[PDB]
Amino acid sequence: MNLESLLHWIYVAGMTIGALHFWSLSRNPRGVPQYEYLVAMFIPIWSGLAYMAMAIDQGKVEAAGQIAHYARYIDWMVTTPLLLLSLSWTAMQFIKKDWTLIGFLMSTQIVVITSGLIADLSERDWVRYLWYICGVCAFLIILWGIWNPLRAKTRTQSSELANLYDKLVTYFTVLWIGYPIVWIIGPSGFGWINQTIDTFLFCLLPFFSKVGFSFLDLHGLRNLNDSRQ
Ligand SMILES: *C/C=C(C)/C=C/C=C(C)/C=C/C1=C(C)CCCC1(C)C
Repeated sequence: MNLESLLHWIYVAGMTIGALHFWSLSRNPRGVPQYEYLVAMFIPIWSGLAYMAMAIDQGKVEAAGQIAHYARYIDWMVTTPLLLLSLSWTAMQFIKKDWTLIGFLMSTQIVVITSGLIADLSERDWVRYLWYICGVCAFLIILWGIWNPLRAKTRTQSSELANLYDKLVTYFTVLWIGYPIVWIIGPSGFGWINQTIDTFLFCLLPFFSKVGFSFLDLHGLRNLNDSRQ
């Protein structure tokens, strides 16, 4: 384990091998249609190149005598918005519609994260704290909105996938607990954190989220067969 100024670099590295492994699995998914595998190329690849930029010093710019984390939000979009969607996509067996219920939900998280970018691209302070609460609020409403209904779509699809799924959304919910909690106290960290040390607490954290949830998504759908004896 290293502890120097090369996090953003080593980050894109691990992400490169990740999205690659999936390419080898394209031979056949078994449990997740093509559109899902594509989801990987979508986020796993995009996220990768993103970090590589943070290393070259091309992402954050000085705006209003301050430091804005623009590159941090955009990457957090395709990464975060498609992170939660990836969990559901991986579970999804087949498709033949759009559905209004789920359709509305997906639009909820989409708007929340959007607020994030603005939070950094704000114009005043009073609006910063105001917007910050705008996201967290709609967030807790989303998670509770997915387990609350529980339409027959899932209850009929496969009880097995419905069970393991519950444990999934739970683990992912913890990932947020990691960021939404450090965000509140201290400046985007634990407290009295600098600009460098700050990006560190994170680099270690989305790196631990993508890697973990990765093996979790696949493990959930199918880990091992232990029925016949
Ligand atoms: C792998 C990358 C991850 C897990 C990124 C996660 C980002 C978040 C959980 C952001 C959460 C936010 C709020 C809860 C309030 C609004 C501002 C955000 C978007 C930073």
